[PDB]
Amino acid sequence: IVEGSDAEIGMSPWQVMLFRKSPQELLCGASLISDRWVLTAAHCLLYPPWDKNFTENDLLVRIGKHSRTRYERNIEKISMLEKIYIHPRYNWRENLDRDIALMKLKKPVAFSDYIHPVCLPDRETAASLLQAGYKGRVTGWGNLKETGQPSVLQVVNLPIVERPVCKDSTRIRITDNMFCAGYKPDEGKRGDACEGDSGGPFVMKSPFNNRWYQMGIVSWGEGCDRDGKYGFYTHVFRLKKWIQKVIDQF
Amino acid sequence: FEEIPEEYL
Amino acid sequence: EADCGLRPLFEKKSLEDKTERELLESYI
Ligand SMILES: N=C(N)c1ccc(CNC(=O)CNC(=O)[C@@H](Cc2ccccc2)NS(=O)(=O)Cc2ccccc2)cc1
Ligand SMILES: *[C@@H]1O[C@H](CO)[C@@H](O)[C@H](O)[C@H]1NC(C)=O
Ligand code: NA
Ligand code: NA
Repeated sequence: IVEGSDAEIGMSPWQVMLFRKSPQELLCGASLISDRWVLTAAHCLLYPPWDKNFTENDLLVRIGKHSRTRYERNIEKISMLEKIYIHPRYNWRENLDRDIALMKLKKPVAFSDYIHPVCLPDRETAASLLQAGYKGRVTGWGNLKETGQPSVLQVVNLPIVERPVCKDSTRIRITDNMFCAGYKPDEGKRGDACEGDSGGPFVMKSPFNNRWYQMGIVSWGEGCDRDGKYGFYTHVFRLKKWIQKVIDQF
Repeated sequence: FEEIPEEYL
Repeated sequence: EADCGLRPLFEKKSLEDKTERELLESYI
């Protein structure tokens, strides 16, 4: 996260760290959506252009964390993966269209002050909140700058951007399964997700029922926090039918 | 990164 | 879950975090 700040304790209890076993290192962010299901970006698990293709046994998920590198004894919980599900139409060849994956845990994680699931949006909450100018919140342990790494979880609030502005900011083909967010050069304020934040949540707090909803997944961006560029996020509601199908099935 | 308990490996 | 999106250390205790008001103010 670039130009963000230290998270408060328990601020983002759905935040998950995707952890490589060997060598032990941060792979990506992710989010807790139930006691056994974790949501992330497909490209965190599968990206052939970079020879990335992780299997279940390569990975751990670490839940309830604040510190990036510390083993947070009596606070974090570490879970093994039962199965990875990548969207069958995930487009790694071109533009990361449908950049979404589910991971089922081997055992349910116990909820605590530090561990708690985020809501997934209904059609109405999505229609109400996914509007240009409305701000969401992005969290992660990724790079502090484009070109080091934070001591603790970082947080930044960023406005959703008009789709024509998103489209005009890039040569990449944007799809309805994406949205972009961030400040314009003229707005003064800044901030962005960055490498290592991928798979983490873009959340919004509903003013109707005071619950946090995950609207986006950190997906891609050209550099980090560049003037005139924006962060792109997987549109969670647009892919919710697939999410439900997987959870109903498995 | 601090080593994590062996049980998780 | 039925309890999703409500944080033990914030909503469940009626405490606000330091910047959630920034989000609310953006929601016209
Ligand atoms: N919000 C951001 N700025 C952000 C968030 C997440 C990421 C992680 N995703 C990636 O690296 C995927 N690739 C990119 O974003 C590509 C664009 C692309 C999009 C779709 C398909 C192929 C290429 N941009 S890139 O500039 O190569 C990613 C990058 C950012 C910072 C340092 C080094 C690399 C990157 C940037
Ligand atoms: C990735 O890994 C799986 C399982 O090991 C394999 O079947 C698949 O062919 C690999 N390559 C992909 C999905 O491009
Ligand atoms: Na364009
Ligand atoms: Na920017």
